[PDB]
Amino acid sequence: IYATPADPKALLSAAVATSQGGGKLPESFMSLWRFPHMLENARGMVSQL
Amino acid sequence: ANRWLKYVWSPSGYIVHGQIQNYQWNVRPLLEDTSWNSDPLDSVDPDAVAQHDPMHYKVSTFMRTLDLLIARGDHAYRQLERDTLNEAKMWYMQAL
Amino acid sequence: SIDVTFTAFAEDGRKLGYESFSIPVTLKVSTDNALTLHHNENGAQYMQWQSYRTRLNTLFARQLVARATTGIDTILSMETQNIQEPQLGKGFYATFVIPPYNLSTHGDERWFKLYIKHVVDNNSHIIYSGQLTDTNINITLFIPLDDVPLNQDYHAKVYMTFKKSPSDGTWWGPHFVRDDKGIVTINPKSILTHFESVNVLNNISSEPMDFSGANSLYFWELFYYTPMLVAQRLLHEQNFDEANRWLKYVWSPSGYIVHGQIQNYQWNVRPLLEDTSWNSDPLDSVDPDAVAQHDPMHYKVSTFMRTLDLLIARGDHAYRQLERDTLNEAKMWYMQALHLLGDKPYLPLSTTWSDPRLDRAADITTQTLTDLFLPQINEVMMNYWQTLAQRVYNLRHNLSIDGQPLYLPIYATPADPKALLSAAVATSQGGGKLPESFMSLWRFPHMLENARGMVSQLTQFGSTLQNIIERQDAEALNALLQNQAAELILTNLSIQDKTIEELDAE
Amino acid sequence: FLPFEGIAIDQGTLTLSFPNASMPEKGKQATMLKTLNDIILHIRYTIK
Amino acid sequence: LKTQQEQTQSQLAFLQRKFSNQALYNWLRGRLAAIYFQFYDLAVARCLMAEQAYRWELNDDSARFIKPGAWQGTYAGLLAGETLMLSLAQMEDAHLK
Amino acid sequence: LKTQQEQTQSQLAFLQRKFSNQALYNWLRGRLAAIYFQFYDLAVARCLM
Amino acid sequence: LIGYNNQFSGRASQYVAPGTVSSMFSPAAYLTELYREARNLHASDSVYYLDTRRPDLK
Amino acid sequence: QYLLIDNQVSAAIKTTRIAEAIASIQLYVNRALENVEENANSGVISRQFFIDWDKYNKRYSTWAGVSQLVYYPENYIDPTMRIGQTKMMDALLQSVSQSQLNADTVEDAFMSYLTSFEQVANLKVISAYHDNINNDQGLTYFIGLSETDAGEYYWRSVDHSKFNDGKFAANAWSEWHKIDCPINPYKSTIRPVIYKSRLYLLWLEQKEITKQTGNSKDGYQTETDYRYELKLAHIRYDGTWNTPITFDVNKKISELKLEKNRAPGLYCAGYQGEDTLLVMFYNQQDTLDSYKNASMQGLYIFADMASKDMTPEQSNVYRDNSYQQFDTNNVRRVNNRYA
Amino acid sequence: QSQLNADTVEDAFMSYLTSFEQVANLKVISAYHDNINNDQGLTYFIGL
Repeated sequence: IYATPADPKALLSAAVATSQGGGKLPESFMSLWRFPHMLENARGMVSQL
Repeated sequence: ANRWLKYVWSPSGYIVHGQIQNYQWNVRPLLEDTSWNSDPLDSVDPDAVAQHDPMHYKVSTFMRTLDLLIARGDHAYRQLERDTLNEAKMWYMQAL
Repeated sequence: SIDVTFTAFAEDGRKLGYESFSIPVTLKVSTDNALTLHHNENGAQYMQWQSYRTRLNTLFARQLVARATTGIDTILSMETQNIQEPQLGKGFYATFVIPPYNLSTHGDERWFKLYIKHVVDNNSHIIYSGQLTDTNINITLFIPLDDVPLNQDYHAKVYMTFKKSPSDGTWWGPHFVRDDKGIVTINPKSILTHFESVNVLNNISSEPMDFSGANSLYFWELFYYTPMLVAQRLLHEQNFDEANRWLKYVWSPSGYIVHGQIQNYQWNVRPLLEDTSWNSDPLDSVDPDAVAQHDPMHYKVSTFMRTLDLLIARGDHAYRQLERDTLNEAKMWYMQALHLLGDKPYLPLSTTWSDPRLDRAADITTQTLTDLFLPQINEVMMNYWQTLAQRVYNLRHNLSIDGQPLYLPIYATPADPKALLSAAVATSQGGGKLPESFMSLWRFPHMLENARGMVSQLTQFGSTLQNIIERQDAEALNALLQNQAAELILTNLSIQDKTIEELDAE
Repeated sequence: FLPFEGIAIDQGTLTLSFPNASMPEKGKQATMLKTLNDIILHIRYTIK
Repeated sequence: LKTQQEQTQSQLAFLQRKFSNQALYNWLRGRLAAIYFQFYDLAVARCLMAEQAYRWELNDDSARFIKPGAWQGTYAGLLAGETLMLSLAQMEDAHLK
Repeated sequence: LKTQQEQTQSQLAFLQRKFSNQALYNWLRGRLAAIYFQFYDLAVARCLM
Repeated sequence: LIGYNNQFSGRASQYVAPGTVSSMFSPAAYLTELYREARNLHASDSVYYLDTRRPDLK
Repeated sequence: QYLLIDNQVSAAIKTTRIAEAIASIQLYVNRALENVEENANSGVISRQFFIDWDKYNKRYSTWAGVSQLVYYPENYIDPTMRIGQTKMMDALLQSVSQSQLNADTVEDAFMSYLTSFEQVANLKVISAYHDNINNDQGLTYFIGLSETDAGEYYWRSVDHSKFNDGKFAANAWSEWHKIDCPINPYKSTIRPVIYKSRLYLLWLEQKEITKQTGNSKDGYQTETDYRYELKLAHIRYDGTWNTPITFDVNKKISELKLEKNRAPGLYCAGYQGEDTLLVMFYNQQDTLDSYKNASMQGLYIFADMASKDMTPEQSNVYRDNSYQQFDTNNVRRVNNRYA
Repeated sequence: QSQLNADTVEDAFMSYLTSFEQVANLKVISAYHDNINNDQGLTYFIGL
């Protein structure tokens, strides 16, 4: 009936990350891939950048 | 996204020079001609059909407005809190 | 209003009569006093809108540069934070001492507020708020004055409220009057019933560095956040001793020595030394740092926590060595953390609730409790006692960090001397930054490839930096060369002018 | 990630749904469900 | 001297007719810059997805490694990539420990 | 000679106004250098692992 | 002084349990805040005045 | 949508009396904020509670989260993860980050921190504009000027929601930002305004235009047709400023009976909506009561940067409601939004 | 090339319209139809 209160430490990270740099950090969609897969994909994407 | 759609269509009207305008559509050719045509352009190009008969853009514009309201709804819906579900509801009720 | 007449006619033209309505239209425009900007004679700039005066500038930025120049200890000393600024405007400073908490007065609740009246209005404004402790509260406030007083017995009134008898009666609290020549006195008709003392600080025209002023944000970074950050990073690197030293720039549980003299304070950040009482009114914000700062007590607490985290980490570090001697070291460090926490506070819970109507519940503040709702315990802080209690329990019961049984020998197996040497040598070989290499789940060939990829990425940043450097220098030269061409041209121009004079001589 | 991975072992609710279960409407699970003795979940979870 | 005027004009003409003229570089810049920016947004989004995976595996939702300042408009995005590469290395380290 | 003087000054204006000026390299070096150092500490840590 | 109970102590007089109505973080606290703010969004003579729509809420 | 309760739900859904109240109200507010309900009280909408609605206050979960964050900030605050880190701190950190962290590394970083600081430590504050209706809500935008170079304009803003027991909570203030527009105002008649939710500033400049001959045949001119250009410019989303639009206000200024050395008082305030800027010029008086029944020369500026003269029939109203924001001799006042 | 917002598009419109102006009013000199009926096909135009 009543929502679990949001964890304030997370709200802060987001708030800092919202005003810092304008907060231009798009939604990180929850995916099917585990961290080491995504890490490698991101790394390849960055080295191309 | 909303603000930008208002440059083309703003249900509830516009304020110009502080005055209340009686038009809903901000594109002259969409504001003009409220009559869907009777003898459509014979073509294979949907863009040529629209323009020729501006009513088609008025409708696609309308749809985008609805798509936006829905997206706001779905966004809230997916947060799955009782509070955000009620929010989703109002967005759907507005689309209705 | 809009006058609306309802009227109608018959088929044959006969009037059927009428009815008239009037729809009122009200134009509501809120008005208030504008914020006012000022530039004083003493160079202070400030904003004023009520009786409140907010400093807009600072006049000693140069001194700070001069102090940083001589080293970290000069800039971060207490003396630095006592560089004074001019008072903002006509007014004076006065010290107020609020007596220790009692029940014969200040019953049940611990809050009090100080208000000022007859300064810009005959209404009141809060100039200080806080909560009564077991001892007194000694604060100094600037009391602003207008050009023309609103009261001829006194030019300002200050009074206290505190739930019990918050009366604001005539002569309750000091009444201040400005005499000629800038002298401020207390009108003797007034009564200091709610103060331990009031002292008008005649001849004080200044105040120390304003951590509430417009440029205060920079002082908070300079004196509080920077040293806390540095300690944070050193701790992550397991440099526990430096993190300790750095925390001492903010707080020394054992006090300080300054210029030989044993000093009488522990907090080395002026606004944390000051403000020894919780603000009774929380800041209505969403930003926890705006709340802290507004109420510096919160930083005092986070500082306290970091000090414990460090003691705990040192203990945990030792615990994990699993040598009985280090387990005893861990015990020692935990016992210190306990000494520092002191006794776990008793925090009784209330069952009193009036079940008020929502409309009554909507109790607000603007310009059997004094509020309706009550706070919770703060489990994060309470957990420090719970955490230490458990860690100590495990030592007392011969358990590991996670409560597992363990069977260590009474006397430790001697360390392998060859390994002790390689460690000593590497440490003294250079750098010294050879932190715990954590032995994780991955086997050597996995980690080798990972380290290798990490290094080739580094060699790429290396060559990239090399190119930037060579270019930075190439550009510096092209600019030099053009400035040099320009100078030679000017000389040639003088030569050509003389050449022309020569022809004229011919 | 596997189905349901990361859910706290003590929070929320699971539902198992058998479509076409109603007998009066001649569903397909309707005849099989009368022979279902139990439901067993096998839960693999980790402690960290 | 007249011939040196001719020679200068010939050199200017060359600069205006050689394939690798300024038009080429202005063009290459206009397109690469458009790509680089778009590519950056995609690169960030994936770094952010890797970050969500980090958070879901290590049950800690306060973690943030990707910093929003990587792309500076001033200096036209230079070193935005290198900035992100560091953030990923940090994320990876945080995972290993 | 006055012409040469002006030409020299327009070259300085070029050097100062062109995008790839000293300010750019000063910025790039400062920023990359911070990255390189931080990257290094991490590279070492993995080598040590 | 030494100890959390000697410094920092003496703030919030009485405390309440995390599930009671009396908690400042309880849904009732939330309701109270929403109400005091929403209560005056519309004119008192408007059809959308909160108390017009819901005379019982108060 | 009227009774704020869904009367078409199935009986399957359970709730509590409080939970429904915290729903009927949440809908009430959302319809007001989305302007479904077309005439909400703007002096209420403008309050910080609603400003935070979309991030924190529209859900119990986030509301509760924040309330805990703010009530016991010591459990969440961090020297790195914080709001209000200044540009100067970023610079500090960058040089600190280039080498080993130790005391010497930070001593040099502190020095550059401070020298960057000194430059804006004492800018003169010239003027400011409040963007709310309610003086304790919203933000005040300030424009200052370097104490060294004759030009160089800079701005700050202060969040009034962080103001409480007579003082601002330090990170309530933004750092100074530089305006790169080569502004050369006449008698510093510069005002910030929030217009179209952007930071705009406007000011007067005198254009000394005249003839090169005193009588157009043989002689020279003395002074000038000091034309008054009212310039309006705004910040771009990247922090830079664009080219100002110039409006002709000479007929308004010649009408005001100003002395040789007196710039007209300049009132500028955004209308609460409709992207309309209300500008009024006036002959500055010694006291505020002197503006009662005082004629003013104004203009409207619209988002479409056209303008219209403000008829005295209307300037008289704005005056009755907007004076007490007007400067008087020896003081300066902050204008706020007109609603 | 950058963040999408109103300013980005204003600059873009300015160059758009600039290019437009340059061809907005050419004189049409002549034209040719490519079919044998004037209701179908294309008419090609030469301007200056």
